[PDB]
Amino acid sequence: MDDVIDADYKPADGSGGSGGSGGSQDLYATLDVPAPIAVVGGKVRAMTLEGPVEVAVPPRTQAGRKLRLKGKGFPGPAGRGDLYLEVRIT
Repeated sequence: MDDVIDADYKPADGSGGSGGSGGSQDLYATLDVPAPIAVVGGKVRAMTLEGPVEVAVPPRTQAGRKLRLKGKGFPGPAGRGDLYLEVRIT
């Protein structure tokens, strides 16, 4: 089932590594996405423990949406965790 709509990002000068050490594979964070960038579906820079990252916003996004960046959370050698972003239209 499509719970969260499928989302992705890229580390904008962010610094990962071969993790899998645990800590918190998943991270919970809140996303400032401007109203024009929500409707068109562009990218917005989210703050994480790894640093600044540019997250692909889906075309025609509403406030109160939820994103789960699967295999894109905390570092891991065979696969990464998830990054759960709560969409807020700015």
